[PDB]
Amino acid sequence: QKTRCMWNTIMQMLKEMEKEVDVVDAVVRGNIDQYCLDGTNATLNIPNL
Amino acid sequence: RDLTLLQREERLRDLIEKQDEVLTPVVTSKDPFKDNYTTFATALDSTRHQLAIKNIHITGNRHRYLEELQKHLAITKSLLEEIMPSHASENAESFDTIKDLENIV
Amino acid sequence: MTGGKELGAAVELYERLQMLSCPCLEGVYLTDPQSIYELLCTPSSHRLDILQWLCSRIYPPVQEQLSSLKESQTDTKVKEIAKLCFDLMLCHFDDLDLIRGHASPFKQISFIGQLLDVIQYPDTISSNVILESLSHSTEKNVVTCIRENEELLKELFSSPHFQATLSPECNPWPADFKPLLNAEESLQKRATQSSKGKDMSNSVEALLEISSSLKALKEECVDLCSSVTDGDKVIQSLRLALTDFHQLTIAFNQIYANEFQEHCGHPAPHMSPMGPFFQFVHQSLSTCFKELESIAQFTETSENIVDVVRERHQSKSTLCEKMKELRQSYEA
Amino acid sequence: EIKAEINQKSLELELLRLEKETADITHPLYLGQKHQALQAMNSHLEAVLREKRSLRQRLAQPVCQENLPIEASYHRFTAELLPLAVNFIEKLEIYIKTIQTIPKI
Repeated sequence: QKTRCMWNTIMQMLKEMEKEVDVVDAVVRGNIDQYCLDGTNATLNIPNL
Repeated sequence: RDLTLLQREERLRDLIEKQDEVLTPVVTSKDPFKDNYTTFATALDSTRHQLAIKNIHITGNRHRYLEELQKHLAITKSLLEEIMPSHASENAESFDTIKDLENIV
Repeated sequence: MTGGKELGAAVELYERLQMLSCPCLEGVYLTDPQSIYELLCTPSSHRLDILQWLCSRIYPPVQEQLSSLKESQTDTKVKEIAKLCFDLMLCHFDDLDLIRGHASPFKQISFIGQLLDVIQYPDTISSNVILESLSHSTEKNVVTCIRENEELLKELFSSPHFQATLSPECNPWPADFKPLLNAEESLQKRATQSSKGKDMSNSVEALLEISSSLKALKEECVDLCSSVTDGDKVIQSLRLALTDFHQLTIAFNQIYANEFQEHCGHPAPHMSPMGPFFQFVHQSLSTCFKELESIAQFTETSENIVDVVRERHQSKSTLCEKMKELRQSYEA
Repeated sequence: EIKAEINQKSLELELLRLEKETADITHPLYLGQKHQALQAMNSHLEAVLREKRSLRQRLAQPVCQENLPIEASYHRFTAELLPLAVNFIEKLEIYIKTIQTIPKI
């Protein structure tokens, strides 16, 4: 029951941290700055109407 | 029976003690790692709550620019509310079923 | 229980009645042990006239005597059959109710077996010797049997074994079993206290319950019945992964306190409610974009199809012309 | 001889009851799942302990007043709405002809 309790204490931590993991991992493998509000190519042609 | 059951609880205790030695160190390291790591995670995520910008014209404080852009997106959503029919999705989904009908014909 | 041995022995006597060619079974094709048992064990004429045929097979001079006795003289047939079976050392002369069929079935079975035994089997069918004059056969057969019996008795009685057969004793048991076999007044109490026909039943009953329980536990424990033979490598890899997790956890706490915690003290950026508005305005403008693209496509495609089918009708002769020219050739 | 089959089946039922209860701490399936969870966390932390140089160089950048304060989930829709608005303003004289052909349908 002690070995079960220690396993549950650890395996519950890995599910407590389940958001914090891919939130830190998001900077280790990089879904950041991907989308940029870039006006440089926005050469809008306003129609006659 | 009894000599086979004893040999099963023998190996059960051997398989337990070989884990208990290694679980105990990990458990004594648990929450003082967790709470440092969660403090690090929320602080690190604050560095990504920050959209990049290139060659947009912006006037003064970034909240004051969002305040005026909000007053005009408060007309664009309100105009999609003046423009979207109850079947806009069914129409927008038919797009390529029409072209496959034409391709078959 | 009990009567299952009387049912089985009725089939033995009935198959032997067929082998010995009983005419009182001609067309009487029973295949049920209960009906076979009742044919041999119940009070019937069918059974009494079988007993008369068995008596006629063993002692033919009774066949004239019992055929002189009518249906209305059946309780006289019963007494001459009992009187014959007494002279033959099979029953008492007043054992009339064994002959009728009111005796216990094991007595009827044991009596019919002791009739069928004496009716020697037809093994060498000596076709002619069936009806040549019995009055010049019987005395020869008596003298030949007296001779066989004198030879057999004189050569049985010449054997040194001839008092041991008449007074038999046996002991397979060696010395290392005789302490048990002398313990009669203690161990024979157990051997008389067993309830046998009960004990046998409750033994199979418990074996079925424990077999059902063991089956159900194996139909639950299916994942544990999977042959994952590499258990020590899983335990070794698990122990390594715990040891490396503790090292990586300690390394993280050291690196946090020396390289992150100095910077983790920053206040977060105050958010704007604009995120959901950028999403809604993007998504509904994208649906409105696709809707009007699809209505344009629907009009273009609908008019294209209305031109393509027109050219298939009107371009040339046309398909619609040449197919009717071809058709009218085979209609002609 | 029936006793031999009873008692031998009882011993197998007892051994399988013991394995069934101990399974989370003895059986290689659940020990394998516990191993996979640790090995996944180790294959994250070994990469955090490498990329600590990048992680520190992002935490060392104070909240950027040249960026837009917006949650990362909304960054795509915020950036693409400029191209989408331009394309919709340019398609405007086409869409008005589509709405004038809705009466054909």
